[PDB]
Amino acid sequence: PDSWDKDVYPEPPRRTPAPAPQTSLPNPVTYLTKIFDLLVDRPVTLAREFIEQQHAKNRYYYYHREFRRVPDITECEEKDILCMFEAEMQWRRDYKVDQEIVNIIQERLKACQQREGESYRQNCAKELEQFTQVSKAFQDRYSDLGAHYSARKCLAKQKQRMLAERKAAKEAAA
Amino acid sequence: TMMSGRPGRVPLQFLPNEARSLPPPKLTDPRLVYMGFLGYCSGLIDNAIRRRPVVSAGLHRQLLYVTSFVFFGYYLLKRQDYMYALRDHDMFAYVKSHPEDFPEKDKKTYGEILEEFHPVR
Ligand SMILES: CCCCCCCCCCCCCCCCCC(=O)OC[C@H](COP(=O)([O-])OCC(O)COP(=O)([O-])OC[C@@H](COC(=O)CCCCCCCCCCCCCCCCC)OC(=O)CCCCCCCCCCCCCCCCC)OC(=O)CCCCCCCCCCCCCCCCC
Ligand SMILES: CCCCCCCCCCCCCCCCC[C@@H](O)O[C@H](CO[C@H](O)CCCCCCCCCCCCCCC)COP(=O)(O)OCC[N+](C)(C)C
Repeated sequence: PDSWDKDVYPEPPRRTPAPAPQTSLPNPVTYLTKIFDLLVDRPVTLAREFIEQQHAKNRYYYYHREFRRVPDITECEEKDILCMFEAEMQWRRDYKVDQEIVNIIQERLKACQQREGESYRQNCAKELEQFTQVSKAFQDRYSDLGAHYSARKCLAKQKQRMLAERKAAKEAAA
Repeated sequence: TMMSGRPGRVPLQFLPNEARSLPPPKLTDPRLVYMGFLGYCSGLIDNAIRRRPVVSAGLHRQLLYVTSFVFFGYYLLKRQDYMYALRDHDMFAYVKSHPEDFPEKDKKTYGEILEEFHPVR
């Protein structure tokens, strides 16, 4: 369906086997499917067609709000309240977007497990690696900030991580 | 005594002539409204103590209460604004005259400032 993006929400092509009956007995599943299509599918389709015809007469639109980039806390001077406010708001919006990215990856993982069914341990290894990488990055970003998290705390954590990496690299090179 | 003995202060002067250059409080000041409310409450308490009908009796007396409270509140607000303006003026003059005591500090960005991180776990 065109409601979502197939790249963002992939689905492998669906291979449905063709029916190959081997008995003369009638198929109750087929008979009940035909009855269901006759009694339910056609009325709901007619109702939806009427509703969608009504909708097309009053077609109006809504837009996606766009936010421009602003200087971040690394550029903000010390105790410059306006720049700090702008940077904190931008950081919070980026945090929300990252949370939604993690949610998308988790939805991919769940859908792939359910789809593969009995062979999930092997066929879902591709989506498990992406989730592992995304979770690692998200944890390194916002792992232990606390309830009163802020862009300053995230920046201090990043500085600590960078200093630790530099120390490890220097020790290795020594 | 901080501003007592300030140079050029005339004793027993509620409002000096230098206060005339400041914006007078508007008559719709919330502080003036609160002073009028205090006057009305005083009138109501007077009626209650004297056992008159609290809201009806002594309308002229209640009006006099409100008017007196508004008058005194207006003059008190003028004096308060003058005193605060004088304090700010003196503070700014002293800061300007003592730069070695109030030096501007170079501003370093958070990309340069190193802050210790304390994890919450
Ligand atoms: C209105 C809200 C006010 C909020 C608080 C603001 C500050 C206080 C208000 C100013 C003072 C008011 C008068 C005090 C004495 C009242 C005596 C009395 O009976 O009064 C009944 C009186 C009518 O009764 P009446 O038929 O004339 O005579 C009946 C006898 O007085 C009947 O006499 P009785 O012999 O039967 O007396 C027996 C009674 C006598 O009891 C009393 O007299 C109680 C009242 C006096 C106690 C102290 C009052 C507060 C003084 C300041 C203290 C701080 C206040 C803030 C505290 C905050 C934290 C609690 O004793 C007891 O019940 C003893 C047991 C209870 C004792 C323990 C409780 C004590 C509470 C103390 C704190 C109360 C705070 C709120 C008080 C509100 C009073 C209305 O009603 C009023 O006074 C109503 C209030 C005024 C309304 C004005 C309306 C104007 C037109 C509409 C304006 C609309 C807004 C404006 C803008 C335009 C819009 C279109
Ligand atoms: C030129 C011809 C026209 C002249 C016009 C008159 C000029 C002024 C004349 C004043 C009347 C004559 C003198 C009468 C006594 C004077 C008392 C007062 O006016 O003097 C002022 C004093 O003003 C009053 O003290 C202010 C009264 C404020 C009342 C409220 C206080 C704040 C309470 C906080 C809660 C308020 C709740 C609301 C209350 C209504 C300044 O006196 P000052 O020589 O400098 O005092 C030195 C001592 N100090 C420094 C320690 C104080």
